[PDB]
Amino acid sequence: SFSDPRFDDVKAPVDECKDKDMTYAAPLFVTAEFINNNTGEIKSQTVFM
Amino acid sequence: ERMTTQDVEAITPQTLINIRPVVAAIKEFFGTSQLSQFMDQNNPLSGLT
Amino acid sequence: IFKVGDTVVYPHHGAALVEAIETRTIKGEQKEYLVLKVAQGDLTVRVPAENAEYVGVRDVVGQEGLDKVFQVLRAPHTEEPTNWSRRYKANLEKLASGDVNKVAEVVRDLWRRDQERGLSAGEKRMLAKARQILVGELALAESTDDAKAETILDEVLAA
Repeated sequence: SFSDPRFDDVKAPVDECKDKDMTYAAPLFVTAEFINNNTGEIKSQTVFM
Repeated sequence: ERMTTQDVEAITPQTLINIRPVVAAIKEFFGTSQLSQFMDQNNPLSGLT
Repeated sequence: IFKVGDTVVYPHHGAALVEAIETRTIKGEQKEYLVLKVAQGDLTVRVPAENAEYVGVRDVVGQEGLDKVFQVLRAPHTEEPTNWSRRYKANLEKLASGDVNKVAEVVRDLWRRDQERGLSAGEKRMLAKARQILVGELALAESTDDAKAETILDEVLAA
């Protein structure tokens, strides 16, 4: 399963990205969740998307 | 696919999720698509328009 | 059997800290889950205490344990199948067992190999994962500080 999209801040400002040819972006963090039915667990993380 | 071939009681969403086809789709949208157009700014009016 | 704050060991992820005994019900049945997190993968696992031993969570290993595997780590005579594919699948299953004796066998065999030959990328990763989980296990077994446990494990390999 997936839940809760969440950003960080941007990694570099506008003018610095435009100068150094970086794409002005920001990371996606998604709380994933793996569940086994037969034994019964949850496997929750924060996956860099 | 790898929900089956991976062995149970060993795996986690860090080992399941592949973010490489996700990031590739965004990069091939913003690059090389006929709606991701090049910003036509020879004056503020065309920049707005 | 399980209390809060216990540095309990869990396959394949090494030792872990229990955080709470969760009463998260399912189908009107308040199972006694236990939120349990490791440091490496940054993941939190909830397991019912009934089948906790069926999934195989297990207490931190005492002293008989240390020399037991040491003795396994200081065990001579160990040889393997000649084709390395059988070797790889066999000790892969040995690491998949997660038993401390078998993990110690795997790391000392692979240490005797790469000390001798210089092996492989896959076999190097095979050593690295097993070394990491075994070092975390002994570093919370004797409770002696991951880097210091690395140093004493490098001490016992040369024998």
